[PDB]
Amino acid sequence: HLNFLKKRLLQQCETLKVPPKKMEDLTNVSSLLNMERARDKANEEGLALLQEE
Amino acid sequence: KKRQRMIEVQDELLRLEPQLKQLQTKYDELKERKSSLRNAAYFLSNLKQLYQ
Repeated sequence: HLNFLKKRLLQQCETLKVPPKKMEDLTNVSSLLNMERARDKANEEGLALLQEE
Repeated sequence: KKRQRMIEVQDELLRLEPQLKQLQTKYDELKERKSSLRNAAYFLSNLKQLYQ
């Protein structure tokens, strides 16, 4: 029954329509988030130092 | 964008300092010049009238 309802949900997702969007694979979500957090902090502190000077 | 602003402000300060330097030198030399001139004039007139 689980595989049956899974295939049924696959069909229901196939019949659905949605405006297009774009992204990449799901394995690199947390890594990219951490890199973006680090880059944001670095850019913020650099901009703060430059502004103080 | 902010890097260039920092660079140009540093350039402005480096260009502006020596004018202040030279103005200060001219001022504090002209002051003592005038003072010495006045003192010399006073002493010369005093001695002139004294001998007269």
